[PDB]
Amino acid sequence: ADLEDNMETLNDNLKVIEKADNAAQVKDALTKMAAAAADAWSATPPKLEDKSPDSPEMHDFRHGFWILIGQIHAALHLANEGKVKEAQAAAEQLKCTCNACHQKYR
Amino acid sequence: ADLEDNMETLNDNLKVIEKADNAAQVKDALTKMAAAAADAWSATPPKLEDKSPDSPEMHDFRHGFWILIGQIHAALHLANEGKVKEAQAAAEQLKCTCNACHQKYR
Amino acid sequence: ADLEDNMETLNDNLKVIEKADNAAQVKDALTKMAAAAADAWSATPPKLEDKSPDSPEMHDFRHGFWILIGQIHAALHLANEGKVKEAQAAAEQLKCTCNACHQKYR
Ligand code: HEC
Ligand code: HEC
Ligand code: HEC
Ligand SMILES: [Cl-]
Ligand SMILES: [Cl-]
Ligand SMILES: [Cl-]
Ligand code: NI
Ligand code: NI
Ligand code: NI
Ligand code: NI
Ligand code: NI
Repeated sequence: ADLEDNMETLNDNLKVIEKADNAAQVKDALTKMAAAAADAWSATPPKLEDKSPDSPEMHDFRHGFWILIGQIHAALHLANEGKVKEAQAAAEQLKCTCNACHQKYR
Repeated sequence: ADLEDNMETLNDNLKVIEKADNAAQVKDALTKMAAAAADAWSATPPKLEDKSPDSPEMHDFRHGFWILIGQIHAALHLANEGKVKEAQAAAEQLKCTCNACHQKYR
Repeated sequence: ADLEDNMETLNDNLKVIEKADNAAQVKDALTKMAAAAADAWSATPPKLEDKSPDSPEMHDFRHGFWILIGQIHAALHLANEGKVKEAQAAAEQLKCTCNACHQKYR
């Protein structure tokens, strides 16, 4: 999928996590976020279209998805342990990573 | 172990995963793959032997193992949940990463 | 927290893991290490204070925390399976990563 579609999936499922009651719901949403983030990681964003694929900016963009995916994985571990509110809090804190990448590259 | 020996371990255990019936077998193979990939990550491949250790090519080579290890870890999570066929499908899709690194650096 | 405080947390909890009897104790310590390492990852160490934030040295410093966090996560998986002595051995081997970063940047 393209970058915007993956971002819609990330955005939608963050809201699913916020409204969830139980860990199964949180885990299903995190799994979809993980897939969307993995697919977005291969994108070239509009503001970097000319940069060399070996450029520091493209490498940093990809590192942003590594951070997001790592945090999603941590939230998934919490969900697997049934720590719903802790998983929801980790997902809430993902937003810092979304915003940081957006400030540089969106 | 050297790079070729770790690649043999990766290759052999990918076939173990393909032929497996149950998650214990898949998990044992993925664990061996994770160890081989972690050990290969420190290798300098023949086609990069002269490049500076701080070079973009050596950094990219190592990022290739980060990708592989991340995907192995995801397959391991699926195996831990008893999703044998989903774990086998994730392992099958690892091959895209093996091939991509081979195209650049083997 | 600052870098030194996060390093104290890493150091203290490595000793907790060494003295632990059971996986709950090991897991609690690894969780604190993961949080300290994630927080240290954003630090600029004294010996790199002038370097550009886009510099290879700052990027390599951050990759050192990626390695540490990955190894902590592997030890946590072992602890989750109740493999206390294997988790303790993985944590013992973390020290190679602590030392390698210290040799370059401390
Ligand atoms: C590492 C980079 C990065 C991360 C992390 C990231 N984004 Fe984005 N996001 C972008 C870029 C680049 C765009 C602009 C896409 C475009 O203009 O085509 C974007 C666009 C969007 C959009 C607008 C989509 C549209 O229809 O135009 C939304 C919503 C969004 N992001 C939400 C999120 C959420 C939620 C997260 C995390 C949970 C997130 N983003 C994490 C890079 C990132
Ligand atoms: C990030 C880099 C990278 C990844 C990922 C990677 N390889 Fe390799 N692989 C290499 C390189 C480099 C060589 C060449 C080694 C040499 O010539 O000494 C190689 C060689 C091999 C060989 C030949 C071994 C021999 O005896 O000569 C096999 C088989 C192999 N890889 C299989 C795999 C499989 C299976 C995977 C994933 C499951 C994989 N590789 C992933 C870099 C990689
Ligand atoms: C990727 C880099 C990196 C890793 C990994 C790392 N350290 Fe450090 N560590 C540093 C740096 C840089 C300093 C120096 C901090 C300063 O001088 O302010 C330091 C300082 C320390 C100190 C001295 C703290 C003090 O009070 O002055 C201790 C103890 C320590 N590290 C232990 C550890 C342990 C234990 C680990 C792993 C389990 C570890 N470090 C992993 C970079 C790292
Ligand atoms: Cl795209
Ligand atoms: Cl080698
Ligand atoms: Cl600091
Ligand atoms: Ni896509
Ligand atoms: Ni070796
Ligand atoms: Ni990098
Ligand atoms: Ni801090
Ligand atoms: Ni995990």
